[PDB]
Parts: sequence; C-alpha cells; structure tokens
Amino acid sequence: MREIVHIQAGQCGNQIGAKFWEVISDEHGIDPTGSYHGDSDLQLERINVYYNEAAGNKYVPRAILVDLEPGTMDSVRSGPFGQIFRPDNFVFGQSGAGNNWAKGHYTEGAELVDSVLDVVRKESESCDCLQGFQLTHSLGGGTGSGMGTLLISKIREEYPDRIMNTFSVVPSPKVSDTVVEPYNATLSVHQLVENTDETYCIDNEALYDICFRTLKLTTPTYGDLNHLVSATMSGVTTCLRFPGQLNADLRKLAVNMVPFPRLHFFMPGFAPLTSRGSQQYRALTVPELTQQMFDAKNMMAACDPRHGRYLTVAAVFRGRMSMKEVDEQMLNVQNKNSSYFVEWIPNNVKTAVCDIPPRGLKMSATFIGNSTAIQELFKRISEQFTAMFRRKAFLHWYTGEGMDEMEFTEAESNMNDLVSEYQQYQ
Amino acid sequence: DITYNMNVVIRCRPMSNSEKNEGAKNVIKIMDNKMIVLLDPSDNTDNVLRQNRTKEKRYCFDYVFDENSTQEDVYNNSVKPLVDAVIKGYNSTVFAYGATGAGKTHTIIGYKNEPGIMMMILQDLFKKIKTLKAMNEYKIKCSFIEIYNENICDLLNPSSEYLDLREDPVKGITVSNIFEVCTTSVEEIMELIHTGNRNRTQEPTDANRTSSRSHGVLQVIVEETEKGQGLYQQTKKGKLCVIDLAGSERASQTNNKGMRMLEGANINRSLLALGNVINALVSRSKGTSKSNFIPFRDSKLTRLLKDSLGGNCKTLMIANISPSHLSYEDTHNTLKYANRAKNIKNV
Ligand SMILES: Nc1nc2c(ncn2[C@@H]2O[C@H](COP(=O)(O)CP(=O)(O)OP(=O)(O)O)[C@@H](O)[C@H]2O)c(=O)[nH]1
Ligand SMILES: Nc1nc2c(ncn2[C@@H]2O[C@H](COP(=O)(O)OP(=O)(O)OP(=O)(O)O)[C@@H](O)[C@H]2O)c(=O)[nH]1
Ligand SMILES: [Mg+2]
Ligand SMILES: [Mg+2]
Repeated sequence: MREIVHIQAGQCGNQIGAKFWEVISDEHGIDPTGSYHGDSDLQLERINVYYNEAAGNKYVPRAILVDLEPGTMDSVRSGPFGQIFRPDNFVFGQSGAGNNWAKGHYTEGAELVDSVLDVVRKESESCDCLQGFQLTHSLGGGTGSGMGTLLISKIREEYPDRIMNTFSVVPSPKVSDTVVEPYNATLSVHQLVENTDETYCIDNEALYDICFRTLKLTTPTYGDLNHLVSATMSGVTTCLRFPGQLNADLRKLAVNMVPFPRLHFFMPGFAPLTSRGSQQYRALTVPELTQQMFDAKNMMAACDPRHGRYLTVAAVFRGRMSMKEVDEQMLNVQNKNSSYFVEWIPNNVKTAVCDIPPRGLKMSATFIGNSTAIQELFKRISEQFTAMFRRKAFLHWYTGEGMDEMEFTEAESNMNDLVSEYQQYQ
Repeated sequence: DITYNMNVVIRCRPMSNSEKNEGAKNVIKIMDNKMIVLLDPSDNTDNVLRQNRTKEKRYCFDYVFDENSTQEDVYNNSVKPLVDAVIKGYNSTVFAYGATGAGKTHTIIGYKNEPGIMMMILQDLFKKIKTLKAMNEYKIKCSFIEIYNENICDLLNPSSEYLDLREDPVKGITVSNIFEVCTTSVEEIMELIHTGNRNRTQEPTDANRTSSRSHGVLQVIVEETEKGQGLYQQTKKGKLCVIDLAGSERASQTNNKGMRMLEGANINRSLLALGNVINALVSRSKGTSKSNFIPFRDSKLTRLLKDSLGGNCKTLMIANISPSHLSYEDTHNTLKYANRAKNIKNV
C-alpha cells in the first residue's frame, strides 16, 4: 500500500538518484544484490513503498532512469549499487541535448519519451495503490529540464489525481555553470508551476556553503553534496516507511504547507550537521536540532529567510523524542522570531515524528519551509532572462529546434506574476 | 489600474410543480431589489435559537429577480449595459452561477430551446451594430470554448481538441487554435453556440441530467473599423464574454466515478479561484490597502478572463436559486457565493 514511483532525468538527477537509492537500501537493510540482510522486521514491513519484490527473495527499486546520453547509464550501472536497478528501466537516447531545453522538450526528448511513458505505465500497473511520483533533475541543462518537464506533463495527464513531487537543483547566482542556464531554468520553472504539486528547490551554492562553513569539509566532491540532498529526500518519506507517534506522508505535508495552488516551492533543510572535531562538544537534544534547523545558514536554497516571512514550515523528526519537548521548541521559535512568520496563519508550524532514526544517529530532523524569500531566486533568473532576451542572444539555436519567441515571452510573464504573488502575500 | 465594476444579480426560479408536490416551503423572500432573505427552516426549540432568530439570513445584491422574472427581464435589467460597453469598445463579462441543477444554462445560454439572455444579448448587439455598421464596418466574431480539467476544448470546432493559453505581445490571453466565426446576425451566433453545446462534456448526475462538467465560455468580438479601410484606424475589438460556470458540486457522496470526483474537484477549485480573483479585483477597485497581484493565475478561466476583469469593463454575476426548502442548502451556498462575489455590506 502507498507505492511511490521514482524518476531520474539527466546526469545530475541520475547521480542524485543513485545516492538516494544507496542510502535507502542501507536504511532498509538491502545489499548491492537486492537481498535483505537487515535485523529488524520494521525494515521490511513497508519495503513495497520503494521496492518491487522479485523472484528468489530479492528487492528492486521502483525507479526509472532517463538520459539523452548513454554514458551516464553506463556510469550508473558500474557504480556501487548499479546492479540493483532493473535493466529494462534504463531508458536512454544516443544524441544528448546540448544544454538546449528545446532539444529535450520538443525534439530528441519527444522521440525518447514514449518508451519512458510505457515503462512508467507498467510500473504503475504493478503497484496496488501508487500515491505518486518523485522526479530528481536540474533546471539549467537540456535533458533534466526539457525532457524532464515533458515527462512530467505526460504523467500528470494520465495521473491527474496523484501527487507530483520534484527535487530540482536550481541555478545559483554567483556559481553560473553555463551560459544559457537562465533560458533553460525559465522555460522549465514555468512548466513546473502548472504541473508539480510540490517542488524542493535545491541550490548548489547553498550546499557548498553548508559543506565549507558547517561541516568544515576540506574538499567537497559532488558525491558529498549529493549525500545531503539524499538525506533530505529520505526525511520527507520516513513516515511512509516506518511507524511513529505522529505520522505525516506526502499528501498531508502538501495540504499543510501549500495555502495557495501556485505557492509550492520549498526551501528544504537538514539537521544535525557537524564536523568530526565538533562532534564531542555538542548536546544531542531536541532544542539543539531545532536551533540548527531554523538558522538561515542551514538552508539548502541560496535565499535569506530573514529577507522574507515563512508562510508555513513542516518539521519532520526522527528518533525517540518527547512530543511535549518538540512542541515547546516549535512554539518558542515562533514566539521569539514573530517577525519571520506571517501573522495571519496562526501556528505556522506542522510537526511529524517517526520513531526510527537514520543510521549512526539517535536523533535527526528534516525541515521544509515555504518562505517568501524564494522570490529572490525567481527574480534574479527573470532579470538574467531579460538581459539575454532584450538582445535576442542565443535565441537562434532554440528557434532552430522549432521553438517560437512567444513561448519565452509567456514564460517570463508567468514567472513575473508568480514573483508578484509571493511578494503580495508577504 | 483596476477599475473593475461588477453588478451582482440573482434569479429566483418559480417553485416547480415537483417541489410543490414534495411539500416545499418558501425559504426565499425578496425584501428589496437590493436584498434577499433565505429563511433557514430551523425548528427553533431552544431559547437561544428563539432569541437569535437565525432564520433571517440576508444577502446583498444589486438586483434580486423574483419568481416571475423571465429571460427578457434578466436581460433588460442586467446585461443590457454590458452589451453597450462592448459596442462602445470596452470588454464585458457575464457569469452564470449556482449549484448544478440550478438552470444556469437555460437562463443564460439556452440549448436550441430556452434562448436565454445570450439570445437577448446578441439580438440587441446586432441591431445596434448593424445600425452603426453604416459608418463603421463591424466583424462580429464568435468563439466558444470549454474549460475542463484546466484544458480548453474548442466547442465550435472540436477538431482542435484540447488547447492551451498563451500571452499576446502586450500581454492579453489567446487560446491556441480556436475557431472564430465572423457573423452579421444573432441567428448565426446563437445557432453556432447551440450547435457548439453538442460538443460539451456533460453527464447524467443525480443533481442534474445535463450537469456541465466544464465552464462554457463564449467570446464574441465586436471588431470595428471606420469603413474608410484605406485610412489608419484605431480599431476596437471589444469582447462580450459569457461564461456558463460549471455547476457547484457536493454530490461526491454518490458520484464516486473517478472522473466525476476529478471534475468535481477541478470545478469547485476553479469556482473558488474565480471567487478569490473577484475578491481581489473588488478590493483593488474599492481602493483598499490590499495592493498585490490579482490571482488570475489560479485557473484557466481566470487567466483568460483577465483581459476584461482587470480593466475599465462592465461585468455581471447572475446567480440561479430555488425558493424550496427542499434545496435550502444549495440555495444557501449559491447565495453565499454571490454575496461574497459582491462584497458590499448594504444589507
Ligand atoms: N548538486 C549537484 N549538482 C550537479 C551535479 N552534477 C551536475 N550538477 C549541476 O547541474 C548542472 C549541469 O546539469 P546536467 O549535467 O544535469 C545537464 P543534463 O545532462 O541533464 O542535460 P544535457 O544538457 O544533455 O547534459 C550544473 O548546474 C551542475 O553544476 C551533482 O552531482 N550534484
Ligand atoms: N492525546 C493524544 N493526542 C494525539 C495523539 N496522537 C495524535 N494526537 C493529536 O491528534 C491530532 C492529530 O490528529 P491524528 O489523530 O494524528 O490524525 P488522524 O485522525 O490520523 O487524521 P489523518 O492522519 O489526517 O487522516 C493532534 O491534535 C495531535 O496532537 C496521542 O497519542 N495522544
Ligand atoms: Mg548530460
Ligand atoms: Mg492519521
């Protein structure tokens, strides 16, 4: 009961997905072969949420891997945990998208997509009651953004009543990796606005800051960064996988955190986060976790929560904890930091608690905030788009893939409207 | 510059023979043109209830039409000036509203029979326009679309299937691939629309044999130019828009069909979105401190209607209710919505 379907689109998305799978298999006591070697019966009770049971006491991720390039697939298959995936669930093209949203959405991606659709239909049929979909990808390139968006549109058309979740790695301001990133982000964000029910805005710059400042990590690799994201992902759906004292799944979270249809862009966070040295000089207690989570410098989106207000915040706690203590701490934070919370939604905080902690830790926390500061992310992007579009820079490539200028105009308008709406509700 | 103007009226249907045969009591009374009272049929057994007298539930309107009101009377005393606004180069919008089964389609649009005010709207439009046409050539174009699960069906020409919305240079809203018929008479547009009704998604629900599953949106564009076509012209394209709002639904207790549950939710969501858009437009029109974005984005209905809703336009909400206590709850909710559509405490 309550099966989730996982989709990974483009290189980054795939990489994050791999990490996610690795963590979750470890959590549920699943080895690199698909066999359960755990101790606790609780690890297998709700195994069906993320895994299909294959013949001969093995488990396989309900995961679809998508890319316009084959190399990524190979890299995944050769990775630790690569062999756990169903071979028929790898759907790859041969060409690539060349950082072009149009190639991913209209051309190469279009050709690819039917196969993916066929796979995912089968995966849906297999599951007794699919609660919904989780897509991991980025907005800045061509595949994850254009192809991903296309896929999402198709999915929603066939499953309009199911929950649609995306973990979207967004382009940061300073660390600009590509030149057409503004275009790709703009086009994809628009589509996300209409077709996702909740969107987790993850930002590389913020991750780097976390790694450098909070973990004090000498050399971050993408794997390390990805780990953080994976942890966050695991946090959200802990209530579907384990028992607890107060239980909240994907739907319950959405209903409590989304007051208006369009405002479904979250700034996620995780706690605790310490170095090796600073491990000894700390208190493993709920007050400390709470303190950590609400800090601006612990957000995985490059936005200052102190530049806006929280519309709603959901906190998900894992480990053996006193409910009273949890409640006290959340009330204290809202009373003390009154100015950071919208005053016309009393009790801006939703709490959920799962008894089963993550491995290595006795207590852990996951944060989901709907903050009006997310407007900053959109605004910058809009500005950059304007700067490009005013001089029609790089437009020709997109138009060569069948795209028309008017779409760009529309998307930009839409994003502007969204920004305005956030501002006004602040 | 939101200068939004919306009149709110309501038509009380005459109590039907079926309602009389079923013992229906008259919950609806009209005290004035401005107001209607719904007599909530409480048993009043407690001293508190007898003291509070909650039975007298008042709602605020510009014009409440009683049980004897006809399609011609609704036209003459409500949309008539909206037609004029379009003739004069402005946009205007009419919204039919109520619980499904309320008779919205027949009061406003018709379906071959019961011409509705839509016939009356076009009948005066064309008489006035044909007269004006002597100096200013007119092209009265007509489209008819279906807004269903946020997808748009071309009703006049179903071969375009389900369409999206796009922003114009100068950001108005266009439905892609919609058929536009240029007409000269009400007979042409009325038959065009009634034919288009054949392509609407409708189902035999418990509350209504013909329950619309969608918002039926008419877009009649009164395009004009001085007949001196060789001269530069500041032409007009006033849009006379009429919306058959999907009926409100709370029939999901028995409508357990997957699609009816989906449609129900999308209908109610978009009816509420319209409500929120109206509240915002009214607040801005009033000049309140609520300076913000009007949430047209919340539905395809409101995104499209933005072009009339946010400007120097005349709009009208026409609700449909019943005097019978047997449907008290539907009348109550219908009146409540309409009251909130107006947002004026004159009653
Ligand atoms: N947080 C992470 N970000 C990544 C990772 N790999 C790439 N990226 C970021 O994503 C962007 C590059 O995206 P992709 O390689 O996924 C583009 P994709 O392969 O999906 O389509 P193509 O345009 O066909 O290459 C850029 O901002 C990178 O800095 C990762 O492992 N973690
Ligand atoms: N006294 C007490 N209250 C509880 C307990 N568990 C949850 N609550 C309270 O119950 C309310 C939340 O409702 P739940 O019972 O968890 O929700 P539910 O009935 O399962 O409804 P859904 O999960 O929304 O389907 C809150 O006021 C909690 O504080 C408990 O063990 N004891
Ligand atoms: Mg790639
Ligand atoms: Mg419950």
